[PDB]
Amino acid sequence: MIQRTPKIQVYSRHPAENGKSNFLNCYVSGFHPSDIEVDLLKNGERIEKVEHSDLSFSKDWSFYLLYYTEFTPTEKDEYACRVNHVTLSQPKIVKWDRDM
Amino acid sequence: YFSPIRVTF
Amino acid sequence: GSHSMRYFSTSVSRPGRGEPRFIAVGYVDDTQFVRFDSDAASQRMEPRAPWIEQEGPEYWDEETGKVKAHSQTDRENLRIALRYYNQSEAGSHTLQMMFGCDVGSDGRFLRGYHQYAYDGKDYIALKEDLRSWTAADMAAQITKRKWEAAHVAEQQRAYLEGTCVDGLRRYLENGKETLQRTDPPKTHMTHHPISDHEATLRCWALGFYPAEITLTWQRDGEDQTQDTELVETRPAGDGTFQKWAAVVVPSGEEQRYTCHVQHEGLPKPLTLRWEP
Ligand SMILES: [Mg+2]
Ligand SMILES: [Mg+2]
Repeated sequence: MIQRTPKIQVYSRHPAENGKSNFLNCYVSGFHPSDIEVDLLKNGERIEKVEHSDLSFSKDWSFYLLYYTEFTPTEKDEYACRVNHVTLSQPKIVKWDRDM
Repeated sequence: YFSPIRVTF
Repeated sequence: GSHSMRYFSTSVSRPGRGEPRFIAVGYVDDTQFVRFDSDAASQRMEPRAPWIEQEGPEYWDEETGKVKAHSQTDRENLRIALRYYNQSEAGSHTLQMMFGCDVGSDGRFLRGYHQYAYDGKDYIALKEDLRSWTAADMAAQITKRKWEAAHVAEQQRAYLEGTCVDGLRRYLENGKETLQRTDPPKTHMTHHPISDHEATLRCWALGFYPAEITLTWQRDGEDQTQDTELVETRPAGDGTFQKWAAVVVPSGEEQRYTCHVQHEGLPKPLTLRWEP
């Protein structure tokens, strides 16, 4: 059967500025089948209030989802996303970098 | 408007 | 400008864990406006853009009826596909359907689409003339012959050139204030030393709509693809999109490089250079 490994991007809605409210995003795309587990992390802890978009797909039939939560960046706080999918051997953690 | 066409394979 | 309407529907069987999940979403261009999820509480087609909310109760009744009936039809098509492919009742499978239509600036029909994929592979698709089918394998040729005999293409063409474009034209009118907009990219460039000998230039495009955009690097006015990186266009979460393109350059040669930005919201394409 055809399976596709997820692409993962973790980024903010606006260019991050310390002390200014923002949104932290994890965009997962290009995957198949549709089941996927996505967490957003703050300093290693799962963020609880996370919302996501409605399941949709691209022209090549691969799925995409956006996971998001409000946050106010600081110098010290670390953020990441953690993704699991049947194509992955173990969960994939991608760290947030405000320059990417 | 969603498609009104329902057909089986 | 021209516009598109698309619905994307996914059925996922889960033997042992209930009936298949069915979720459908509707888009005009890059803007989602409805959803239906068989696993959610409401069991209704639900609004997801402000301009669809002004549709009356009859709209939500009729759209809900169609998408609920289609979820049952694709439950049956999941069973039929199992039979055609000699698959067991044990595994989980996916049936995806896409359909919709395009209109020109004058609102007239341009194109229509109707196609299915099974377990992530093309199954059957209506061809561009809306009069015949492309079947991806021998199993789908059974369906193609069935649909030819029952003149399903003619039924599809009637919808795609009729009610489909009626809806797209209506939604463009009701959503005038937002769906006709072109938000141009807000652009800037960052610089990051990565060694004593190299630095990364990153050219950002933020806040743009629609999502279509091109970012390209040049050196001395010549296209540059090596030592570059380009992320896929991504949603910001507020209805706009983001992209960036980066190039690794010899330290001290930053001024040889330019980032070129094309987007429909731009009066002219941009040529950006590192400042400093
Ligand atoms: Mg064929
Ligand atoms: Mg509007």
